[PDB]
Amino acid sequence: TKQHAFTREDLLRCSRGELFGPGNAQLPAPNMLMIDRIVHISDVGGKYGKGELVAELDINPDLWFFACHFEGDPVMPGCLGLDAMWQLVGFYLGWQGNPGRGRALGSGEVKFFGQVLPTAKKVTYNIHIKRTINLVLAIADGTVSVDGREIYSAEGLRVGLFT
Amino acid sequence: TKQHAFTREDLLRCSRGELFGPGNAQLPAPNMLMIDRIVHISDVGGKYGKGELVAELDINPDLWFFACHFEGDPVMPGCLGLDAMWQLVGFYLGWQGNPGRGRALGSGEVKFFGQVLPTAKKVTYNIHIKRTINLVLAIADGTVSVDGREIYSAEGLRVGLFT
Ligand SMILES: O=C(O)c1ccc(COc2ccc(F)c(Cl)c2)o1
Ligand SMILES: O=C(O)c1ccc(COc2ccc(F)c(Cl)c2)o1
Repeated sequence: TKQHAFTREDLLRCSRGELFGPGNAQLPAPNMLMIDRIVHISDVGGKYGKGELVAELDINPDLWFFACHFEGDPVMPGCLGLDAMWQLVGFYLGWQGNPGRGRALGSGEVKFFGQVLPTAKKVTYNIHIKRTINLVLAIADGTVSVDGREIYSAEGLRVGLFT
Repeated sequence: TKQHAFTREDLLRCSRGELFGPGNAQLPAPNMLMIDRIVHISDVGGKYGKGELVAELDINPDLWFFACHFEGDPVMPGCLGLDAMWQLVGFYLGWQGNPGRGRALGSGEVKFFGQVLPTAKKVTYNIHIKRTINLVLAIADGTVSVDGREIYSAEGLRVGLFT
């Protein structure tokens, strides 16, 4: 609840279990980590007054997923932008000090109506916490934007912690 | 419509653009390809009489995503099992002979209620085509199973081809 932004090094520390400590929420390490920094996190405000995350991923043409997805037609997998939103909701639950390992539990409607090309500069994630329930889980809405343009929406993202 | 099963080599050929030809549907190449084989594909039968895919991914402890997701807590990313279902619906649209590049457009409800651990042997995907629309797109329901046990469901998977 004290720290409201996180550098890449903080997120890498998180991925090693060294931010929330052993048995608690971990981000993936590269190459599954789909966030470079958390610009903002809070447990108040946002769309529902239950908190907000703003996070960023820098794009360059050499990110691994461009070469294989697809050959001659590079586009950041939609599933990985979706996963960034699950990664962030899991981070939020750990950041609130809850114990346990994070799992995505699913979502309501997901829409992909644009793409991240290797010519893009920056992807921004906006997460609005809707509800937490203490079987500890969070429900959230999320958007993915590239260089100012909204391209994905997700309603009812669900993440749980397992102890 | 003639070939009803596909080996890993066929899928790798598909990823290089060499199965449906240039500008048509491509699977991802490794390490984004989340299918080893298509056991069955048809444009008739399934839950809605509009066709079915059955596909498999062999699991071993050395698959790349176990090491980074998460460190000390290996589990196949749910987002990649979801992506296998988008990959298969895209394959179906190309297999029917439609032109254009594949994009996931989203889904209705996704649920993850189990996990793929590095001790699992085989993941099976079952896709039921619900509807196609000719702006060419397919709508489908999907399940992910590990060693006989259903663990994920997705309703209203959507994939489109872009010409
Ligand atoms: O991994 C994918 O399939 C993926 C990433 C992003 C998308 C969506 O692609 C597009 C791309 C352009 C469009 F206009 C629309 Cl309606 C969707 O699909
Ligand atoms: O990438 C993930 O977060 C991921 C993959 C699979 C899952 C779901 O994990 C579980 C694992 C055990 C359970 F009992 C439930 Cl209801 C969900 O989450």
